[PDB]
Amino acid sequence: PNRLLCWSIYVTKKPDQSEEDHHNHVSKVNAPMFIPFLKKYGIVRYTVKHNDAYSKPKQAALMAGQPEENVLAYDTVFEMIVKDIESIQTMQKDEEFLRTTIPDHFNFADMTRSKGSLTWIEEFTFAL
Amino acid sequence: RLLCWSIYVTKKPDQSEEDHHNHVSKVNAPMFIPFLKKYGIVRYTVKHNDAYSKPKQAALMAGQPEENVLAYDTVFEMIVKDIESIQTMQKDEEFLRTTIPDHFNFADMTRSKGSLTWIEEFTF
Repeated sequence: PNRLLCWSIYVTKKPDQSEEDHHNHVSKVNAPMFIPFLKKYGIVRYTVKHNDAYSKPKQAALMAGQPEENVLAYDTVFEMIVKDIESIQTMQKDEEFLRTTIPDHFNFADMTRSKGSLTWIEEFTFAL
Repeated sequence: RLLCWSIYVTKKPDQSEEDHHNHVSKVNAPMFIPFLKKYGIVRYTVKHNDAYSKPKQAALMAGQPEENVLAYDTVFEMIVKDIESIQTMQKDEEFLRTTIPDHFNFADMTRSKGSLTWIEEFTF
């Protein structure tokens, strides 16, 4: 099958880190650090999803009174679209990738409360 | 900033994996997509965590507990410019009649979750 894949990391922020510092680090340090590696290994698209002070009032409106347990709690989601998992695997072997990005997790992520996901996707883009 | 409205779906308990994903892709999607265009959704994505993807997932997450893997069977994601697009579609009488109730055919709502985020995106 010719199915695009999505490799997603669901990130809980580091304990006692403020929302603002978490998202500033993700947007201004971590995501920029990944871009060169993502390009090099053929990633199709890279998306960072933020659940923060800007989105939370919009979320509250759409949730319209529902209980908080019904809301996915992760602070950031990283999503990499790829055509094959070889791209992810090879980038995960890159020693420069590993030595550069691993020390950074301690600056923004509670990795014990974070999760990974590899799915296949169907996408519909409505722009003409 | 673009927004992403996401619903993390656990399949019905007595629904098989194959029937869940077939319903989402082959029954729900043809009904839903007309409304998504009508109300100006930028992009609709269904993420599938099924027998096709799970071995690739297991390769990526080898050497870690299975609990480190997101467990939802499907994730529904719509990129929008604003939440008013979503709210207006939710009042569409046909959408309310034909398509909103369809989730009883594929989702365990007691084990499903929602999320509104803002997104930053790079396309290579």
